[PDB]
Amino acid sequence: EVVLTQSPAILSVSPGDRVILSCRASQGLDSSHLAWYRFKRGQIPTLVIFGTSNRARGTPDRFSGSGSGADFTLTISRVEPEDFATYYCQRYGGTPITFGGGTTLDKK
Amino acid sequence: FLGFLGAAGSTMGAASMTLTVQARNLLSTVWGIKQLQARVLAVERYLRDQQLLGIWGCSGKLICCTNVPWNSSWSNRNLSEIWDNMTWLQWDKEISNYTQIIYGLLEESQNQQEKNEQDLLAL
Amino acid sequence: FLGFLGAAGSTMGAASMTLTVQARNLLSTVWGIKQLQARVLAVERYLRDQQLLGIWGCSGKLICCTNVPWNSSWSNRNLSEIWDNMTWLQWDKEISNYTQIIYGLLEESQNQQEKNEQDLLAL
Amino acid sequence: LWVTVYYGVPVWKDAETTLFCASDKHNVWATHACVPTDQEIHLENVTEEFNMWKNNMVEQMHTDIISLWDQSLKPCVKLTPLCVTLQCTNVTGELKNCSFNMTTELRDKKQKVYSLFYRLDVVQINNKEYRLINCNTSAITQACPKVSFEPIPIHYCAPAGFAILKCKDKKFNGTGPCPSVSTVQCTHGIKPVVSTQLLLNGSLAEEEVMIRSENITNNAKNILVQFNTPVQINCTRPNNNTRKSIRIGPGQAFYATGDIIGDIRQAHCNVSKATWNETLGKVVKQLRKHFGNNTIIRFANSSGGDLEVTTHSFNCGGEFFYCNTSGLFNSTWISNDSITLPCRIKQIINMWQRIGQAMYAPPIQGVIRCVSNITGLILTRDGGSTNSTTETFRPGGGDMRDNWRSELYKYKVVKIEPLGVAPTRCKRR
Amino acid sequence: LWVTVYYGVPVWKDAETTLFCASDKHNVWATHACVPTDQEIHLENVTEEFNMWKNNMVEQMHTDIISLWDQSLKPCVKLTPLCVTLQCTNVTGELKNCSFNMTTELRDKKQKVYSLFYRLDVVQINNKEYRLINCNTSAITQACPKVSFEPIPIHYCAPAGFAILKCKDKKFNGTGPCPSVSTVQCTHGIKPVVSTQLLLNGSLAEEEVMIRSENITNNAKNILVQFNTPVQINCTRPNNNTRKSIRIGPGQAFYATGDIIGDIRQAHCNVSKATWNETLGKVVKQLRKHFGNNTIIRFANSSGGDLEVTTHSFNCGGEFFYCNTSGLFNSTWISNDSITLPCRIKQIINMWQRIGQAMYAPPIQGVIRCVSNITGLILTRDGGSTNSTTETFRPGGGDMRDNWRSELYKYKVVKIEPLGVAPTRCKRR
Amino acid sequence: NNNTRKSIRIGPGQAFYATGDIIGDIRQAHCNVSKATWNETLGKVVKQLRKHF
Amino acid sequence: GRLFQSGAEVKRPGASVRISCRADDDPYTDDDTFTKYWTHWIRQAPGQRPEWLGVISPHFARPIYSYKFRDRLTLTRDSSLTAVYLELKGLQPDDSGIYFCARDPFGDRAPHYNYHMDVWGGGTAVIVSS
Ligand SMILES: *[C@@H]1O[C@H](CO)[C@@H](O[C@@H]2O[C@H](CO)[C@@H](O[C@@H]3O[C@H](CO[C@H]4O[C@H](CO)[C@@H](O)[C@H](O[C@H]5O[C@H](CO)[C@@H](O)[C@H](O)[C@@H]5O)[C@@H]4O)[C@@H](O)[C@H](O[C@H]4O[C@H](CO)[C@@H](O)[C@H](O)[C@@H]4O)[C@@H]3O)[C@H](O)[C@H]2NC(C)=O)[C@H](O)[C@H]1NC(C)=O
Ligand SMILES: *[C@@H]1O[C@H](CO)[C@@H](O[C@@H]2O[C@H](CO)[C@@H](O[C@@H]3O[C@H](CO[C@H]4O[C@H](CO)[C@@H](O)[C@H](O)[C@@H]4O)[C@@H](O)[C@H](O[C@H]4O[C@H](CO)[C@@H](O)[C@H](O)[C@@H]4O)[C@@H]3O)[C@H](O)[C@H]2NC(C)=O)[C@H](O)[C@H]1NC(C)=O
Ligand SMILES: *[C@@H]1O[C@H](CO)[C@@H](O[C@@H]2O[C@H](CO)[C@@H](O[C@@H]3O[C@H](CO[C@H]4O[C@H](CO)[C@@H](O)[C@H](O)[C@@H]4O)[C@@H](O)[C@H](O[C@H]4O[C@H](CO)[C@@H](O)[C@H](O)[C@@H]4O)[C@@H]3O)[C@H](O)[C@H]2NC(C)=O)[C@H](O)[C@H]1NC(C)=O
Ligand SMILES: *[C@@H]1O[C@H](CO)[C@@H](O[C@@H]2O[C@H](CO)[C@@H](O[C@@H]3O[C@H](CO[C@H]4O[C@H](CO)[C@@H](O)[C@H](O)[C@@H]4O)[C@@H](O)[C@H](O[C@H]4O[C@H](CO)[C@@H](O)[C@H](O)[C@@H]4O)[C@@H]3O)[C@H](O)[C@H]2NC(C)=O)[C@H](O)[C@H]1NC(C)=O
Ligand SMILES: *[C@@H]1O[C@H](CO)[C@@H](O[C@@H]2O[C@H](CO)[C@@H](O[C@@H]3O[C@H](CO[C@H]4O[C@H](CO)[C@@H](O)[C@H](O)[C@@H]4O)[C@@H](O)[C@H](O[C@H]4O[C@H](CO)[C@@H](O)[C@H](O)[C@@H]4O)[C@@H]3O)[C@H](O)[C@H]2NC(C)=O)[C@H](O)[C@H]1NC(C)=O
Ligand SMILES: *[C@@H]1O[C@H](CO)[C@@H](O[C@@H]2O[C@H](CO)[C@@H](O)[C@H](O)[C@H]2NC(C)=O)[C@H](O)[C@H]1NC(C)=O
Ligand SMILES: *[C@@H]1O[C@H](CO)[C@@H](O[C@@H]2O[C@H](CO)[C@@H](O)[C@H](O)[C@H]2NC(C)=O)[C@H](O)[C@H]1NC(C)=O
Ligand SMILES: *[C@@H]1O[C@H](CO)[C@@H](O[C@@H]2O[C@H](CO)[C@@H](O)[C@H](O)[C@H]2NC(C)=O)[C@H](O)[C@H]1NC(C)=O
Ligand SMILES: *[C@@H]1O[C@H](CO)[C@@H](O[C@@H]2O[C@H](CO)[C@@H](O)[C@H](O)[C@H]2NC(C)=O)[C@H](O)[C@H]1NC(C)=O
Ligand SMILES: *[C@@H]1O[C@H](CO)[C@@H](O[C@@H]2O[C@H](CO)[C@@H](O)[C@H](O)[C@H]2NC(C)=O)[C@H](O)[C@H]1NC(C)=O
Ligand SMILES: *[C@@H]1O[C@H](CO)[C@@H](O[C@@H]2O[C@H](CO)[C@@H](O)[C@H](O)[C@H]2NC(C)=O)[C@H](O)[C@H]1NC(C)=O
Ligand SMILES: *[C@@H]1O[C@H](CO)[C@@H](O[C@@H]2O[C@H](CO)[C@@H](O)[C@H](O)[C@H]2NC(C)=O)[C@H](O)[C@H]1NC(C)=O
Ligand SMILES: *[C@@H]1O[C@H](CO)[C@@H](O[C@@H]2O[C@H](CO)[C@@H](O)[C@H](O)[C@H]2NC(C)=O)[C@H](O)[C@H]1NC(C)=O
Ligand SMILES: *[C@@H]1O[C@H](CO)[C@@H](O[C@@H]2O[C@H](CO)[C@@H](O)[C@H](O)[C@H]2NC(C)=O)[C@H](O)[C@H]1NC(C)=O
Ligand SMILES: *[C@@H]1O[C@H](CO)[C@@H](O[C@@H]2O[C@H](CO)[C@@H](O)[C@H](O)[C@H]2NC(C)=O)[C@H](O)[C@H]1NC(C)=O
Ligand SMILES: *[C@@H]1O[C@H](CO)[C@@H](O)[C@H](O)[C@H]1NC(C)=O
Ligand SMILES: *[C@@H]1O[C@H](CO)[C@@H](O)[C@H](O)[C@H]1NC(C)=O
Ligand SMILES: *[C@@H]1O[C@H](CO)[C@@H](O)[C@H](O)[C@H]1NC(C)=O
Repeated sequence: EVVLTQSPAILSVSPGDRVILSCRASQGLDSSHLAWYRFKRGQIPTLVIFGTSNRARGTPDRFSGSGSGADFTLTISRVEPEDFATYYCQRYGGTPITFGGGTTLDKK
Repeated sequence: FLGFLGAAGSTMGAASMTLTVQARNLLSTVWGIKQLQARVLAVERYLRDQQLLGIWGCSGKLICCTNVPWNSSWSNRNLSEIWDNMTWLQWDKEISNYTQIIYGLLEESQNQQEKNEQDLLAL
Repeated sequence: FLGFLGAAGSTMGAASMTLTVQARNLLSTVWGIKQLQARVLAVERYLRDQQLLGIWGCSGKLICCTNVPWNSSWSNRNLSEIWDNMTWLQWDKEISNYTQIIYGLLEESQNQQEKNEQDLLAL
Repeated sequence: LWVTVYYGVPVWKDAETTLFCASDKHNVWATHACVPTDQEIHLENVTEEFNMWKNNMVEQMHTDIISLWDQSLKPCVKLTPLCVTLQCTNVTGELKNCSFNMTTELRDKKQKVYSLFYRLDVVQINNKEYRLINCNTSAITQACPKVSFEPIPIHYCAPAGFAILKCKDKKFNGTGPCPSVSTVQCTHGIKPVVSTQLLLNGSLAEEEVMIRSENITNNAKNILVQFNTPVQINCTRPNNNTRKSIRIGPGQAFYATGDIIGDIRQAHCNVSKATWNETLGKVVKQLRKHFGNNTIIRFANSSGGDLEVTTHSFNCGGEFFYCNTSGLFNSTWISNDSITLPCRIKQIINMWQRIGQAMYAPPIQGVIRCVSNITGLILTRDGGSTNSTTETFRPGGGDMRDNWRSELYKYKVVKIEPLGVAPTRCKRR
Repeated sequence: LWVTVYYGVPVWKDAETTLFCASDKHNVWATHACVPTDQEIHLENVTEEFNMWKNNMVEQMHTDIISLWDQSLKPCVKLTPLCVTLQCTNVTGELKNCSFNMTTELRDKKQKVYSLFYRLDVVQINNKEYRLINCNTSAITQACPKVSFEPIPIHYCAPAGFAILKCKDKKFNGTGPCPSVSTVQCTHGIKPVVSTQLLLNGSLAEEEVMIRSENITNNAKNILVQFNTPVQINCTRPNNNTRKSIRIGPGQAFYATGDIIGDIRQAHCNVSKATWNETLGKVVKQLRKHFGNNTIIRFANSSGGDLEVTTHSFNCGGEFFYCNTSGLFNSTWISNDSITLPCRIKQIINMWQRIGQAMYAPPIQGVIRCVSNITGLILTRDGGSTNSTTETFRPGGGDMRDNWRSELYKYKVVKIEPLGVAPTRCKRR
Repeated sequence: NNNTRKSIRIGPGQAFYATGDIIGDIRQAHCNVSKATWNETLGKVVKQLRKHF
Repeated sequence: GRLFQSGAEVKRPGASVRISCRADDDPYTDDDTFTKYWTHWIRQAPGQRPEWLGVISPHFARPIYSYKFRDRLTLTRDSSLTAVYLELKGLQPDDSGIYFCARDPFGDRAPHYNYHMDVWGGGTAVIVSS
């Protein structure tokens, strides 16, 4: 079973800084199989990044993703006030689909 | 000037001086696609003949002397009675069943001359 | 005779003697237009290759020696291990990212030979 | 002696290809979509084999006329609500005054309307109760009243790499070698005139009456007769028709016959009696060259079939005429006045014999007259007892390929074979 | 060293192109409009990368089957008058005898007719009142009763400048390098057999049972099983059916079911019990190579879905069969007699899941019998709890791209790249 | 107007889209243009128009 | 675009809940989502990460269940092919949470074969209490 671990559960930043969010897998992901999702209370969830590095349709250029093997990162270049949400990684390639625990961003 | 196919009843030697006249005429809703894919027919029928001339070393030529020798197993008529008695239609009906092996011989000979010229250009 | 693409596993020197076999095979309702515009695509893919050969001064030829010198920044292997060890598919994978600059070099070299033989024929 | 390659030799083979149209208010034959016309090169010493009975241009012309006919009927009014019960009286037998209920543009409202129908278009259900003739088997479409049925001359042009050879032998029987060949890129203007038993508005033979069969000894083969001088025929529908528009749906108009203004009279055709007799004598003289001089030649009327082939069937002014030609073929030949042929009119036409399709020809307002040239015949010979000295010929037809074969008999499509190989004393250096 | 231009080198790259059809009474797949067929050249020393899961030929074949299906169904009778209230009794609950009022060819006349409908094709409205099943959401078109559903082998040929590489490795799992390659002009005859849970009338594996998945560790991926020997399956619709024609409009005939003559019986399929058990042992032996020797292999029935995928669904004879395969997949495998599977029949079919379209299959006169070959399976593995020594496999399917993936797995389209450059000691003089 | 759309099944597979209720006030549809901006643009048009007339 | 779920539910322990998901709130729509895409069902209890329940196929509505929900979950598509349904039986207080439907090509679309829950819908709050 693949377990995804997101390393800091809370992360604090100021609007306009560069932020790294990390996902660590228990084994060897395919990298077409890792996505990122923005969850905030009272809002629709949104696909941020699929396929480890591809932006979604309504996703700005401040987000990008990288990684390989079991190490995956979602980096925000300039934090905006609407980017203060929980971010989840999830893994395809076998059922059950598993999510990654979540890194919440709060402002300084 | 006789016009398009005007030398069809002329002798082969007399018809061989009108080859541009036939050559330039080979390229140019219910009535819509009838007009359409006739044009694709004419284009690919032109390009297959041009490809045949290209692989024999005869591209850009109307008359093209080759290196393949004339086998008498094809026709044993002498040169005077071919170019001054026969027409091209009679000649085609004569040698219609040797055409594919003549074509294969031309395609052999040109590729041999190509790599021979390539080898002596390395000197 | 190996047939169409039969020398694809052969060496480049052995596959260079079968170029006519690949060359002559390049030209020739739900099912209706599927049959139709495939023909237009085949004609266009043939004609842009023939235009490239005419631009480099290689029209009507299957092997065409040129004047562009082989840059060693493209591949530094010697001739015995290119023409007797590699296949054409391996060679195409090796020099795939240097191809457009070789094409531009051939395009400029032939235009300079055109202007030089034009200037030389005025004397 | 080495092989030398020539490109552009005058060599052809027989071929089949798609020909396109050229042509020098819209029409059924969409000649506005054809290309403009433009060229005739005589070919000395060429003898070419023709066969007018296996000519692929005739088959392509047939397929084209049928496709143009059903292309010009797609956007027009489907007469599905006209398949109702009619209550019909006589107008005075041949014309019925029929009253019916009809849809309107409002889906909840009906309309009591009437129309004059011909008797050939209605069948009674058992004033009396009727319905239209093809309502159980066919979807009927009304012909679009702005679209003309008048034959426009079309030209058939060959694509590049193909040529049209043309026989110029003026005594050509349509099969065998022709020794006077020309080359054209397209044919003369051929009017697609749809008729049976009589060829109308065609080309005349040059010197004598031409008799053409695929095999004159096979009596199942039709005999095409080409006249050298025309016999003019004058036809009329003398009733002054009134057209009436009925709104049968949103944007949909049915065209009815309203009143007849003046007298009720019969449609008919007139042929000059002496001219027809002189033409029949010329036909009999050209017919004795295949059956013997001492043969009695008889002309009788049609052997049977549908009404299109038991009558002389044609179209003039937009109305469809079915004329009794018994007064034209009633004679025996041993070695000012007119013939008046009565015609019936139909409005529900199934011209190409499509199962489940019929056309309603809308009524033409006014009086119709048409003056035409009989330029030929389609005959059929009766099978005899082989010990008989009489040959009976009856008016035939029904296959429209014989109509278009009588204009395309001299033409041929060939494929140009430009690449030749020969021996010379050349050698490539 | 100077550069040297070669034209006609044997070089290809991967490509997508439109393939055309060839094929060696009309059909749904219009093979009469295809090209006549004609070939295979072995390519020594060539190792080619294949992927049957990302094959564009499978996607083109899917699009072609769907487009041929809905092109075969445009000119046929729209059953929009059959959306009426039915008064239905039982025939003896699997069959209903339903009476209704129907339009005639006369717009003002009605008709009281009846038909036998299956229970799967009617829904009641609250004898009782029913209607057809897809009548609120769909336009239903009656399939055209002279058009045959029988799968005809089609061949997929590449145009000029493209080639089809064929893997000849007899133990090829459909992904990766294949070292035994040929070049063909077109594929073998591929019959488009629409089926779920069981591959019918296909091609067998050469040596052993083949197990092919895109990733056998991803249980969301289907498992294609190719048998080496076929298991024949005998299906029947034993009722002697009478077809009745109802004229519902001008030129429009609805085809009803009239009487059953003789006994009312159930449609069913028969498999040899011993042959099926032998094939399941061979499948278990090939399936233990991916999951362990001490793994318990369980076969259970379908997990859910529409009726097409919870049953073995197929067409033969013109009727559409939905067979319970609980008798086939009911077994646990540790380290004369027949299986009889009951089938239901539907007549209102929605094969490609088009929103708002449905097809009425007209009834087949007489008794239907059918002998097929089970040549393969589509399976799904249950998601395990990762502490489990049991893998459960269930009959999958429903995606027809897996039906045609099982015949196109060995094939590949490439684009010929004939222009090469290479260093030589030549120089242009 | 806050418009309500209503679907009517008028045939097999066929839906007509009706207007249902208005929710709130009935008001007129309208367009607004800035008065000074429009007047300034009309002055520019008049000045380019006096060169021809 | 978006996905339209049914309303929030309050249930007793041991009961069943039934949630709908539509791509168009028009009842007579012809949207053809659910014949092109896979639909995932994903719950989030308060204080937990999202948990995947199952996915339903576009192909003939074939469901893939999670193994821990297989005995009491049913995933259905409407016979009009324009809505999908979740049915969770035998409810317990740890079944309370926000339930989402999400739309996915799921490695099946012919050019690129990507994987992304790209359109999510709403979320039905489900409370299980007594
Ligand atoms: C069926 O499904 C299974 C399950 O997904 C597939 O198995 C996985 O396949 C993917 C294919 O992409 C594998 O990823 C590749 O892994 C190799 C090997 O990784 C090792 O070598 C690396 C050196 O290059 C090394 O860095 C790796 O270390 C990392 O990963 C381990 C976990 O394995 C982690 O613990 C470490 O801390 C590191 O994070 C590792 O030791 C690797 O070489 C590949 O990298 C290439 O590709 C990436 C992206 O394409 C690119 O960025 C790189 O530069 C390089 O070019 C790639 O990551 C994965 O390991 C497999 N996992 C398992 C569990 O098997 C299987 O392939 C599927 N089969 C089929 C037929 O589809
Ligand atoms: C096919 O069948 C249809 C029937 O469906 C025939 O149509 C009918 O034809 C008759 C005769 O032509 C028509 O009757 C005439 O109506 C005229 C107008 O009526 C006035 O009065 C009525 C009330 O009575 C008003 O509603 C109306 O608006 C008018 O103001 C009359 O004037 C006619 O009278 C005739 O006789 C007197 C002598 O008594 C003369 O002085 C008159 O001038 C006139 O000649 C007559 O009654 C009837 O209207 C038609 N019906 C329909 C529905 O159209 C077709 O004629 C028939 N066609 C053929 C070819 O047979
Ligand atoms: C064999 O060939 C002959 C000769 O070409 C054909 O005979 C002609 O047939 C057509 C159609 O039948 C006739 O044309 C029609 O004439 C009507 C009356 O024409 C006279 O009056 C007009 C003024 O009203 C004059 O201009 C004309 O010269 C005549 O003196 C017209 O009423 C018709 O109008 C139709 O066409 C117009 C065109 O715009 C439309 O707007 C109208 O709505 C309407 O549809 C039409 O013009 C022509 O008169 C005939 N010629 C002769 C000499 O009789 C035969 O038809 C043909 N035979 C066969 C079997 O094809
Ligand atoms: C689905 O549902 C339909 C109903 O809509 C059933 O159709 C009916 O079936 C019954 C029974 O089979 C039919 O009734 C039979 O009619 C025969 C003919 O009737 C004669 O007399 C009438 C006037 O009464 C005339 O109009 C007619 O022209 C005939 O001259 C009778 O002969 C039958 O009598 C039977 O019983 C006697 C014994 O008393 C025997 O001696 C006879 O030989 C015969 O067996 C009987 O009454 C009825 O006509 C059908 N209706 C219609 C509309 O078709 C379908 O059968 C049903 N299908 C299924 C599969 O369930
Ligand atoms: C897997 O593959 C098998 C074998 O290819 C298929 O089985 C065949 O299925 C077809 C149905 O499409 C069967 O053909 C039908 O047979 C009926 C009876 O045939 C017998 O009797 C006739 C004379 O009456 C003999 O000539 C014949 O050899 C048989 O002995 C016919 O009544 C059917 O007629 C239909 O087609 C004709 C064609 O002209 C039409 O005119 C008719 O109107 C009617 O539509 C038809 O011929 C065939 O018998 C089956 N073979 C076997 C061995 O069972 C499977 O269908 C296939 N499986 C799948 C899922 O595709
Ligand atoms: C058709 O054939 C005649 C007969 O051969 C040709 O007439 C000859 O023409 C050549 C000209 O090259 C003369 O040298 C001959 O003396 C002519 N012979 C006779 C008997 O007249 C005629 O030229 C041919 N026509 C065409 C167009 O080729
Ligand atoms: C496939 O590869 C083998 C191995 O190189 C080829 O066999 C060689 O063929 C050449 C002929 O040109 C001989 O000179 C060598 O001695 C052969 N080597 C061996 C080890 O047999 C073979 O010809 C290749 N096949 C094709 C079709 O190219
Ligand atoms: C309408 O016309 C028809 C056709 O002439 C008439 O039908 C004929 O009437 C005569 C009168 O005795 C009968 O002998 C014939 O048998 C009828 N013909 C047919 C085919 O049945 C009809 O009578 C006329 N109607 C009226 C009211 O006069
Ligand atoms: C047109 O419809 C009317 C109905 O408005 C028909 O008139 C009825 O005819 C029947 C006989 O079939 C009578 O019993 C009724 O009394 C008539 N009136 C009504 C109001 O129903 C009429 O027959 C239809 N056809 C024509 C040609 O008018
Ligand atoms: C057919 O109609 C034409 C008229 O179009 C008639 O020809 C006219 O006949 C009169 C008297 O013979 C001549 O004075 C005219 O000069 C002729 N021509 C024209 C244009 O009017 C012809 O008589 C008719 N034929 C028949 C058999 O009725
Ligand atoms: C067909 O020909 C016969 C015979 O010539 C015609 O019958 C003659 O008609 C006239 C005029 O009515 C009579 O005076 C004769 O007594 C009839 N018999 C004979 C033997 O001459 C008949 O009228 C012709 N039919 C047509 C339609 O022209
Ligand atoms: C027609 O067949 C149906 C199906 O068997 C019958 O419906 C069932 O009738 C039994 C009788 O007690 C009921 O218990 C079931 O609840 C019914 N099934 C359904 C789904 O409601 C029906 O009764 C039959 N009609 C007649 C007249 O026998
Ligand atoms: C399926 O049907 C076939 C017939 O098509 C059956 O095969 C026959 O079986 C009998 C007895 O075993 C043999 O004598 C015949 O030679 C077989 N072939 C034919 C063509 O008749 C087969 O038994 C059936 N299978 C099942 C499971 O019922
Ligand atoms: C599926 O398998 C089970 C177990 O093998 C079958 O249940 C048995 O059926 C037989 C026949 O009626 C009984 O004698 C046994 O008591 C049943 N139970 C067991 C535990 O063996 C079941 O019939 C099979 N289902 C199908 C459709 O084949
Ligand atoms: C048209 O609407 C725009 C808004 O789209 C209005 O522009 C705003 O005007 C206010 C007050 O002048 C400013 O504070 C905003 O910054 C403007 N922009 C936006 C994007 O809100 C404009 O006033 C309207 N024009 C008219 C004529 O009504
Ligand atoms: C060519 O052959 C013909 C036929 O035998 C003969 O008449 C003629 O003289 C020959 N010509 C020569 C130059 O030998
Ligand atoms: C040409 O060869 C073919 C071989 O099939 C033969 O039928 C034909 O008669 C030959 N023609 C001549 C003119 O010898
Ligand atoms: C060719 O150049 C490209 C540059 O985009 C590079 O990615 C690739 O690795 C190169 N290939 C080789 C064989 O060096």
